[PDB]
Amino acid sequence: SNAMKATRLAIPDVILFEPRVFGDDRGFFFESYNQRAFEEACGHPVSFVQDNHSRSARGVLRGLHYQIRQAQGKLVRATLGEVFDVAVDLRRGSPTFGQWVGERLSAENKRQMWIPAGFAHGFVVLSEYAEFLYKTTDFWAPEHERCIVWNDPELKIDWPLQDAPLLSEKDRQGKAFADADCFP
Amino acid sequence: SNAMKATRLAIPDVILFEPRVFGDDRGFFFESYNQRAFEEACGHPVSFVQDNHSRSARGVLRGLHYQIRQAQGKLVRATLGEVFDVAVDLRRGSPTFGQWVGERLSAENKRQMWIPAGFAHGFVVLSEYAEFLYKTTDFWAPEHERCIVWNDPELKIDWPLQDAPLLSEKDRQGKAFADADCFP
Repeated sequence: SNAMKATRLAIPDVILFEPRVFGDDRGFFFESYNQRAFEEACGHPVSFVQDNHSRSARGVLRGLHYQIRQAQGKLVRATLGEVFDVAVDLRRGSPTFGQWVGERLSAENKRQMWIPAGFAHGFVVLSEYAEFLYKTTDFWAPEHERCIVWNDPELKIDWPLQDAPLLSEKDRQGKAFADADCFP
Repeated sequence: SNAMKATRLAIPDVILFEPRVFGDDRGFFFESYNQRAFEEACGHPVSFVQDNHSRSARGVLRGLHYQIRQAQGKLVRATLGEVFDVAVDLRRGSPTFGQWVGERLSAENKRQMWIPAGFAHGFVVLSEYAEFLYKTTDFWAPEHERCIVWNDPELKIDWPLQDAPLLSEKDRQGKAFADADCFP
């Protein structure tokens, strides 16, 4: 809280974090995670069992991914370059079921998004390259991973792209939101 | 373990981790932390309450730091550039009390060091800039932070430097290892 600012997004359980920076670009220090500030913001204890690090080229779009079994919360940020990061609410009975929020996360702005279990997640690289880090509350389970296609016409996500994104074949084959199984 | 390799250093409780990379420099993914592989390696459960991110210029040397109260284990790695990272055993009765180990950690080699509670830690930046990330098991306590000076003649740490390092005044004033209070 002295370590950073937290802002609830339009889906209020999705939280945008922004660490306080001590120093400048010739030399700085910041807390990228503080369990006390985090658990204050989301309102419950959280354990992170797996951290991931990816590198992707401009226009690469990964998502929209979720797993129903071993449901994962994800705390995500960019340590190189810039992405547009999206969370989609897939929780049964949520008053924001089927809505999305998106934010630009970059190495410069140091912003982070907390995406609770029960959401789908995706991002697109806006810079020449982006390196993307995330802490997750359960282990990735490829046999349980589901996908909703990035350009679903009901979700109507406003991806800040001019050129068509670069997708894996699996993400190109993502389900329509109408057809997607969701969280109990 | 499929996620990465672990190597016990000359002080065997200091562990060098090296994640498996999927892909290449045009696009990759790796696990930077896996609780199952980590707890297998160090032999006990571990919770990380605080993550830090720093940026430092060539020749900057931070350390050698430890806190006796709120003793911290540190899992450290470099996401930009290259550092030489050092751990010094300060545990009462350790058969390696007063010994050190050091490793080059870089964004390219993706190596990490686990430095248990009871050790002092420092690093020097070898590249033009380095960004240094670490996960810690207790909160930083500036009122409890102790320092042993980097060039202590008993420790005889082989810093891979040609030019004199750039130190904060506090680190320049670090105690001699002979005079340092250590861990119960």
